[PDB]
Amino acid sequence: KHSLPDLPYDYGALEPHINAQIMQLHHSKNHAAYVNNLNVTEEKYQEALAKGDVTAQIALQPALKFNGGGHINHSIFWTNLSPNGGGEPKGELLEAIKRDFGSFDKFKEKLTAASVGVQGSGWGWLGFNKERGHLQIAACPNQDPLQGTTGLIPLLGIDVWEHAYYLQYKNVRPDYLKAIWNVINWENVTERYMACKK
Amino acid sequence: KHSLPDLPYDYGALEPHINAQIMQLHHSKNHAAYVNNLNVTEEKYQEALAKGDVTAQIALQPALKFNGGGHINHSIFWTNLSPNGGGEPKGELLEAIKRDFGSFDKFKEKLTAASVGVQGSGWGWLGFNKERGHLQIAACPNQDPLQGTTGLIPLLGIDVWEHAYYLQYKNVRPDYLKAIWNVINWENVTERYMACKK
Amino acid sequence: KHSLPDLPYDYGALEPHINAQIMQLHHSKNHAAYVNNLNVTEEKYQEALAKGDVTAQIALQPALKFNGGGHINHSIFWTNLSPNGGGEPKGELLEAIKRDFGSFDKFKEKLTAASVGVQGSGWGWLGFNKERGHLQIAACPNQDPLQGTTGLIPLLGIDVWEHAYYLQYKNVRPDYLKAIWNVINWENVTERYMACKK
Amino acid sequence: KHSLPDLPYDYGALEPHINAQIMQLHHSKNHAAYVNNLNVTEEKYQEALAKGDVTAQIALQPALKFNGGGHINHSIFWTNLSPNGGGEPKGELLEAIKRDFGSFDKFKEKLTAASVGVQGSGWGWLGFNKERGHLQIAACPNQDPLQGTTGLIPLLGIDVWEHAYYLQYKNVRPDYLKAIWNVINWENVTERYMACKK
Ligand SMILES: [Mn+2]
Ligand SMILES: [Mn+2]
Ligand SMILES: [Mn+2]
Ligand SMILES: [Mn+2]
Repeated sequence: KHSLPDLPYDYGALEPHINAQIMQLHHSKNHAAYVNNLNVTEEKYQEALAKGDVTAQIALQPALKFNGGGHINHSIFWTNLSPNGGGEPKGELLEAIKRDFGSFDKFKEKLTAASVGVQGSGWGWLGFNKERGHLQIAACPNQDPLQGTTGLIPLLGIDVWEHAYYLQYKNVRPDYLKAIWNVINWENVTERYMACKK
Repeated sequence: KHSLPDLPYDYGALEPHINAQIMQLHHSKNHAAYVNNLNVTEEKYQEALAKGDVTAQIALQPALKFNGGGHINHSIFWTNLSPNGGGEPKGELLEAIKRDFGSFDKFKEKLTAASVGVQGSGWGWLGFNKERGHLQIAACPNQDPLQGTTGLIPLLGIDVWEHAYYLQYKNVRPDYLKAIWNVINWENVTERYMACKK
Repeated sequence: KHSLPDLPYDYGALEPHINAQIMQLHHSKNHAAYVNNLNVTEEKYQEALAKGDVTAQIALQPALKFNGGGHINHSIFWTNLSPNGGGEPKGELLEAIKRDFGSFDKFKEKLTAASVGVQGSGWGWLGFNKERGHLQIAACPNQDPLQGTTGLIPLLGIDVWEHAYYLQYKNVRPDYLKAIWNVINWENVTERYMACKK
Repeated sequence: KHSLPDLPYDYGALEPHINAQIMQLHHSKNHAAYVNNLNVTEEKYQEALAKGDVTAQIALQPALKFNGGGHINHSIFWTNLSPNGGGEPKGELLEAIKRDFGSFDKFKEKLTAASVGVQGSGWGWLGFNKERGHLQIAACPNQDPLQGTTGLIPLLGIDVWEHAYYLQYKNVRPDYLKAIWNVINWENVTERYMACKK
């Protein structure tokens, strides 16, 4: 059913901002484990649902949210990065950022603060509030996906799990966040943003 | 396909301990609301599981645990009560209570304490730890079902949601728990216990 | 030492929207219990804080958030209602509602859904986002306070705990929600609103 | 005011099980960040507590549980490890384990599963249920302390945050777990255990 998507760039394409070892491991080991367990949990849920086992379906929720979210999160993350990214977004998105956060630098601080703030494992997200018609920064615990738990549309996600920066930046999460702005695929983020107004 | 089970006694069978209006509204309203929304959520889950929409499967979880657990919880509760109940259990159920909690009265206080202790909506439970082979008391938030969220198999449940006592005992929950001991179907919990030892 | 604030109107001043029985018990019993538990909890906290007992401090956390929250929430709640209430706000507040939700009728529908959506015990809130300079609807579980857990400034609160409406509306929360609009002290909300733009 | 307890052995005393860099960074940087943010948080809480600001008290909670728990957890953790440790405990502890888990090798699988099972950041714990006079295995999320959030008295803890192994064992948590059994200070646990039957 579910597959591990190919990275749209090589492992060391985000150097030095994100090394090739973090990239190789994060993709081929972490994301891959998510994709597998998701398939197995999804099939065990199918059997339970068809059998009317409500207890089982409920006992499988944690594994489904974790591995499902893990696959949703990482898939979006790969597309959010790029060796040709960085700088500031172009077009409407940069303008929407001006409205909702004041300026690009203010947006940068806020999302960096939401990411640095995650106590434990989690993600920092720039999303879109469909009901409201504006952008919205949000953080999520462990592998809880943005849309499935808040209804917000993911535009730019920054993984702040220790596995996404420890081998290189160690305990200095702030340095990791500062290095990632250099490899942000703004063309992708503007794609997802434009796809919302639809 | 799930259905609202009938009560093994009529609406005013638990007087004066639990009034007919409570019994009637609890079963015909709350429980009935749980079974329908559960069926709709499952059918909605089959549809998303068929399109591999992980986001949909996850945005459906709260409704499934809430309504599904609501259904599991109350179905057990109904059977746990009886117009011929009260007193104390017999045989090895009583012995497992003495061994695990010291005495019936100690067990009473413990389950009463756990039930009186839920802040907000919840359930106080007496379950069986199949792993360790013994009785264990637990408390659960809202409609979180004992087994699906904790692994313990439910034997005796006590609904401490305000809708299960307010119209009668108002804000004095400990008076409800004092009264509930009189209509406890120990025959049903004994059976529920014995099925764990098989 | 916290004190139970006096009601700014007679226990029956909100009829036939929220019967006098509910208002009497809700204030004199429910709200009273929190105030009292909070005073006992803070007292116990100053003791653990002094001894550097991090364990007791953390152990007292649920009790303080629950009781401290019950007091914060209801204190604001009583000030949100009025015998001379109902209708629609005007000027600065009605304006701000229109920009953030479109119309007053939409604002109502949105706060009504957020409040009805609460599974178990909780509240529906109209708050203000100081960082974003605009309004924002939010839902809080159990007695978790708006400002203390979401960081938003409380503007209008509507208690959806079952004790807040059950005796009059039974299990139909929507009716309670439709009725409560008739006693809203908009004069108070705008003042809370002005304090944010202050 | 709290302080970083001196490690009872040098950073490389747990090699090849736990490398010198993990130990180095873990104690001097991670555990250090906790004691400091705790001292900041407490001071701020005694401040807010003094004014009776229940909002600030509640808003400080996550930071207190997080940092206070981080200080409590790691302080204990350092004692649970020793270069001259490993093997099996003896006397009353081994018997307790045999009785409450079947055998030592069974206890290990159990404490290993709880630890491997935590999704995201957390800890696996072997504790003591003073209420039931027996050993109990619990898992705690993030820095949530055992006794403060569970009541169980801590006997042996296993940090399963990625920073506790990722630098060495990478994505494979099971390896860190197989290895940690080698440097476990079964003399310290026996002491903590004997302190429970006091
Ligand atoms: Mn990751
Ligand atoms: Mn109920
Ligand atoms: Mn209330
Ligand atoms: Mn650690």
